[PDB]
Amino acid sequence: SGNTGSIINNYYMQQYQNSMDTQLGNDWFSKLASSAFSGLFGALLA
Amino acid sequence: SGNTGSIINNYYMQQYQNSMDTQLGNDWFSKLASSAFSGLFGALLA
Amino acid sequence: LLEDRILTTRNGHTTSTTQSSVGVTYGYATAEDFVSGPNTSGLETRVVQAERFFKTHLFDWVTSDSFGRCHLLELPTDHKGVYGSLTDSYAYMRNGWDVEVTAVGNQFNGGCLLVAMVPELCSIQKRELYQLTLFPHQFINPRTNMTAHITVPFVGVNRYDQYKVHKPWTLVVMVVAPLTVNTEGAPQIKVYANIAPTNVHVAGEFPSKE
Amino acid sequence: TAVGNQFNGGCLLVAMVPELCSIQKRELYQLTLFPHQFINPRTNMTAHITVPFVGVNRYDQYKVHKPWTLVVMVVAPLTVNTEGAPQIKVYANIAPTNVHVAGEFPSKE
Amino acid sequence: TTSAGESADPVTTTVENYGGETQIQRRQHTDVSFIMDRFVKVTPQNQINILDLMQVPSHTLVGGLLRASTYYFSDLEIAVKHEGDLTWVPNGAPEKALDNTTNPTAYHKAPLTRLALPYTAPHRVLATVYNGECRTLPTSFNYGAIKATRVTELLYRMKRAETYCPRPLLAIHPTEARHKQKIVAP
Amino acid sequence: TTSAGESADPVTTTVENYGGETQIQRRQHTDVSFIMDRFVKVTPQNQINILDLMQVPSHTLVGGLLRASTYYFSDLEIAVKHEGDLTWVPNGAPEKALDNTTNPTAYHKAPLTRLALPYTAPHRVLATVYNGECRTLPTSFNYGAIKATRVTELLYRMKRAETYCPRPLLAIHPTEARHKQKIVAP
Amino acid sequence: DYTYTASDVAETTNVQGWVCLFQITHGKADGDALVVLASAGKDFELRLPVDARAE
Repeated sequence: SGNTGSIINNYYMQQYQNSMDTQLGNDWFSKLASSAFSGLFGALLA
Repeated sequence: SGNTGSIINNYYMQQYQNSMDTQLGNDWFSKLASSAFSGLFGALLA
Repeated sequence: LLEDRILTTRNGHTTSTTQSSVGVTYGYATAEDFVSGPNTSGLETRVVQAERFFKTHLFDWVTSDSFGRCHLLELPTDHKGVYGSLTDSYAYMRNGWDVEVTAVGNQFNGGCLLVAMVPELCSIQKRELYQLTLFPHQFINPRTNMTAHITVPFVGVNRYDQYKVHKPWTLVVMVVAPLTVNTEGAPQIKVYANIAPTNVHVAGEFPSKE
Repeated sequence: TAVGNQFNGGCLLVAMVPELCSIQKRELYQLTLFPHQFINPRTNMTAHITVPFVGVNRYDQYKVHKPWTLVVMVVAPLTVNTEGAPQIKVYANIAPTNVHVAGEFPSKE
Repeated sequence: TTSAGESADPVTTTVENYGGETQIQRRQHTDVSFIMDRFVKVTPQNQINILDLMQVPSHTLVGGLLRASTYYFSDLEIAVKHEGDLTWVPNGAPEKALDNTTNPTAYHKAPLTRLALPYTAPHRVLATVYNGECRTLPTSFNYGAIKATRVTELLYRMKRAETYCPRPLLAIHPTEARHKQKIVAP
Repeated sequence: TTSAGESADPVTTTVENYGGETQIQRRQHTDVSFIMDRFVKVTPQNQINILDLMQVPSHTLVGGLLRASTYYFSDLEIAVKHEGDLTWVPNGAPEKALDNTTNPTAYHKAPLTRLALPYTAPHRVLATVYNGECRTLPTSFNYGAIKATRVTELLYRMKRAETYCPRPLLAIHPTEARHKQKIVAP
Repeated sequence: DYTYTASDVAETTNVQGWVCLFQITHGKADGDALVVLASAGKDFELRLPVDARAE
């Protein structure tokens, strides 16, 4: 997903190639950038 | 498509092996050569 | 303390925004009359690239100017851009005007300017200034606003004009009440115009000088 | 246009060549690879070629790059014989097509 | 557009305001994963090297960009030129462990050893800056350590990187009006 | 056939005009992709080489044929013999970048390095001839640059090539009636 | 279609033009500051990563 480009599958299990993530219970700057105001604010003329 | 002749598929994705083309919005000499007049122009006799 | 009367005018790739708006005065009509008549034989064309804002200083409103002090600007005026070159390439043209006049001091100034677009203004008499409001106009009054905006169509005895000999419109700015500065006012106000030709049509292409 | 009359002989090749940073002598034998037409007095007096915009860039800065060169080349020398015109002046009549502009300059004011 | 500038809500105007057209952008080269995922050289110690990403110089692309975040997470690859065999030990190991070969030891094979290593810290994320002493960073902020008879080259490559809370990224300050450079030209 | 020769519409007569028979042709060896797609040697500079296809000599098959087009596009492969490690940097890089190893650097592995590189110019196509100064070609016309302690051999191979607008392709001019050569014979 | 983010030492005139900020007039704003910031627009795009010393 970063800079990787092999089409075939890894020879090693995922549990050996990477650490495994656990859960408890572009996220913020993406939401922030999408919420930007892109309008006008006056009355427009022509 | 040029000078390439492996039957099996590339190990790397296409996005790594080549640049990717984008679109906006033998083409001319092929059309030109196909349109060549190959007739006669007189009246033919025998 | 300051205001939400907020307008953006866009003319071509140029825009102008004021936050002290008051609105726009449309003079004599809301749209241009027929741009294609018999006098150009269908040879006229629109040139959209000239429809955009150009700028000129008009005068500096100072406390010594009194009622009746005037500044006139005949239109078209010198233009060093594509509208200006149109007048050297075509024998006949017509366009209206979108006019924005600005006088910025601050809200602690007092006094009042009248800005008007007058047709055929071969100069004005003093008593006639009391009736300048017969022409398309707007006031600039510092406690309220800083911008006057007037939009006017092409007018004239002829459907297309020869601007090298006739000027159909004159912008006039008149002091109706003298500027006061008091202790917080700006000490004088420079008056500037931001003007765009509208609907410009040309006909009758000239030779070059080559 | 090259107007003399039909009693002249000889032949001109007119071609529109892109990026023509000058030509060598042997390359003139292959000028017909470019869009072209001949003018040959026993047949015609006008050559007409229509060509689109070309270049490594979709819009150009003509003050530094010239994409097209019109070239006229004598392929066979003019003959006048007894009735030909004594020489032929060659004139071009050219129209820009599809002109698009972008990026407005300030004035000099 | 005008807006209230005191507020901090982002305002993004477009060229459409005066008649242009916003084009399409393809932003995969500024994707964090992608851009952090390449090797960067560090100058090694002769024998014991603790694996600490803050060793990559701050002017490099990876050092510049790692310091533009305050918390990060990644797995790691290292490529090492060394004499002898190379032992790695995880975060929290006694330094003496670096001499016991049952800890991941890679036997010398010319010309270098490339290794994939897991994140091993006891923290849910690590940080490039930590306000405890105020320069020094907690000693648990590391990916373990390596040792060999001599290590000659050490390169780090961040895998699966995540960054949180952006921090200043500074260009060269030009002395003249533009920073000018000789750019590769025919 | 007779025709109007002033016109430039192509006329292709066949042997059928006098009773022969046109045969079938197989033209894959004059396909542009195919024929441009093979390596050609250039003489290298010792250290910095900018990757510019106009370095291949004009008498070679690939140089002769590249100059027979005015605009072209391709990706690139290079094979390089070098001492040290080889760094490539894309089109538009500062020359100093050629010393930073996070830019694609290939570590020496005998006997040579073969690399696949993308087209990287900011233009939709490049040109073999450009009428700006009239010899010199804009500096953006390149595929980046490489550097190593010494580079000894450099070969270029065009991939996926496209050519637009043909230009003169000249043979040897013989001095006698036929250019005669010793042809490989038993 | 793309431009260079660096400036070549050969390029004496700026290749991509100028931005020009003017004051048309002011009423008693002498000495007041206009502060200016810059941000990326909707279609701004950076491509072709390069590491060039620099910080």
